[PDB]
Amino acid sequence: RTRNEMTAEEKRRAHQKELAAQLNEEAKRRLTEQKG
Amino acid sequence: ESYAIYVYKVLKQVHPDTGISSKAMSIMNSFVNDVFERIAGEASRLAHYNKRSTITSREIQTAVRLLLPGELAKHAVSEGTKAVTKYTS
Amino acid sequence: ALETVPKDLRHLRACLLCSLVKTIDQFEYDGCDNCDAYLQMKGNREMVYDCTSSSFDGIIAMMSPEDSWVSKWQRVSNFKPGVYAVSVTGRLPQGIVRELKSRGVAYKSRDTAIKT
Amino acid sequence: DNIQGITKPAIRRLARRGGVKRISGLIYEETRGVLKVFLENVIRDAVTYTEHAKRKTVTAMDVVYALKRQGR
Amino acid sequence: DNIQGITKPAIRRLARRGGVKRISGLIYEETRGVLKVFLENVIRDAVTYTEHAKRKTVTAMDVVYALKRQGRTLYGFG
Amino acid sequence: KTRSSRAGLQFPVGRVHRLLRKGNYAERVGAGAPVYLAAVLEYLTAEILELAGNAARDNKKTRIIPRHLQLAVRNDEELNKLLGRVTIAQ
Amino acid sequence: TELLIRKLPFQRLVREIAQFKTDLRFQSSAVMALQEASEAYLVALFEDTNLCAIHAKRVTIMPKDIQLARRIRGE
Amino acid sequence: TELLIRKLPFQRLVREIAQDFKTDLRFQSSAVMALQEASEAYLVALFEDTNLCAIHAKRVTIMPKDIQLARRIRGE
Ligand SMILES: [Zn+2]
Repeated sequence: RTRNEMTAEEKRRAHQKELAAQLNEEAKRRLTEQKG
Repeated sequence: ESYAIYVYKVLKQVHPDTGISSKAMSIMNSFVNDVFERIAGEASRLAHYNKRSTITSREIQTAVRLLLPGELAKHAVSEGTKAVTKYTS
Repeated sequence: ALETVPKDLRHLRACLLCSLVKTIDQFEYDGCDNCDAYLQMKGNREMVYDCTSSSFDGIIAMMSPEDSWVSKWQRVSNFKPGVYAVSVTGRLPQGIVRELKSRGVAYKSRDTAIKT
Repeated sequence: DNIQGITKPAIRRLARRGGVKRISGLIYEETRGVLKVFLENVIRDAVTYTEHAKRKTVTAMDVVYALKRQGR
Repeated sequence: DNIQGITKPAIRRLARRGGVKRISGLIYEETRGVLKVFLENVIRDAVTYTEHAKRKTVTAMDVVYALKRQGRTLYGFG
Repeated sequence: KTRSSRAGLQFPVGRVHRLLRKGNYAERVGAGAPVYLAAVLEYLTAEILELAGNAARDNKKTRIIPRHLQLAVRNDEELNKLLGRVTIAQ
Repeated sequence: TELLIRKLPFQRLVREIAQFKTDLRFQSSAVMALQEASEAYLVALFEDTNLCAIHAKRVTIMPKDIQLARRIRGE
Repeated sequence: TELLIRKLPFQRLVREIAQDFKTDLRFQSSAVMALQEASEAYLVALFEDTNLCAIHAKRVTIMPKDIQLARRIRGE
């Protein structure tokens, strides 16, 4: 009965999980390459 | 008293595999009472404007359309129409 | 009265309905006296600048409109005493002139002067 | 397009009636948008009241009810 | 008085949750005064409702009705 | 059978009618007015609970909580416009 | 009583924006009441704007003044 | 989540204002909690408005004049 409106937000969350994984990887890589 | 039993029934019907919290049930009851009061106050205003001595389905529909937003109001109006039809049936 | 007599000769306008010549300060504070309810000219300079117009000529010391050929000719016998003029060039907007007739106020052209 | 027809001199007159000693060049479009929003809300309320009353003509009474509902 | 009981750190924490980065010294007394006015109005309405219901003690329902009258509905305590 | 069962709704049509007549919102109340009001209340409650259960399944929980209710209310634009001036405990 | 907006443009705007339900007459008194309400509303908004401008220490009101007024008002 | 106002001072203030209004009164625990929640919400809303006023005034420090302008524009 409920409106029943869906949410691509789940696709957004998945895309954001991928972005967070890539972000952690790249941050670790750049900091290890820097090493002061 | 409160509408806790009815809220629990609706919850089991919409999501038969989930629960709720005590604060959540209280918030739902407060919401139910508030919506009831708002619609009743709007209906009383409309009846006093029309100089009527009985709140009718037309008054309730007008109150709902004045309170709730567009799409939500239309869906609620459809649900109420179906309900009153099944009742009069 | 002392409220309708112009105070300072500089900065002076005149109406188009009853042709009430006064000072800008008087028009802003008190406004049109002969026609106030059907004009709302009082309480702001905006309606003053909208209706009245500084394009007018002539000065007559009107003191007895009930008994005066100048008032009978100028059609100001039903107005209060004051300093009026003999010509006022202008015209009110359509929205301002239609409401006059709708409420029951006959709009006439006070510009008795001729053209060419 | 009548939102532009609303003479800017009219907005300036409405603003000049108190305190407003100086106005910018963008106030006109902003005031027009705000007036549009307010009119849309009031007219929606009045149209709801009229459809409830069944009449096909909005009335000053319906406008007053809409204003009271909005709390104006 | 107990109006001063409202701790300076409590007002600072309220302002932080709101979104204020730097507070002035004259803010705490003013916030206390505003809070006192609001509580006075709410208690006024609540005592009116209590006298209407002819009850000996103020209740969460009366407080909720007073808050509604003010224009700030509060769920949870219903 | 009960008017609730007659109308097929889940909210109490009888309690709604009694509350209306007790508040004295009007000298009388029709027969369709209370059924309609109960239906509107039930639809609103069903929508709120649906959004709350959706938020709960997203958060990975087995019981709805005020957090899920808040998330649902602030994610639905219409519910936000409806309960903007509403406050909740905790 | 006093009206600053021209009644004809105002009526045109009302009938153009009242397309939510096409074909609906508006009595003269209804349009007049709407115009009075709109004039009073814009008057209050400009007063709040002047307050925001005086606060900002600027004698000239700017769109951000009106924006802040409406934000604090809850429009 | 947690309460930002101290429960005991807030309760003492509530009792003080209640005695000022009418003596020999008693409030419920839930009533005092609801009052505290409503007061915290009201203060947070007021602080958000005051922060907007200060932002507009091109400042960082919030001022009692900002609070006054917020209350005025709100209409209290
Ligand atoms: Zn004149």
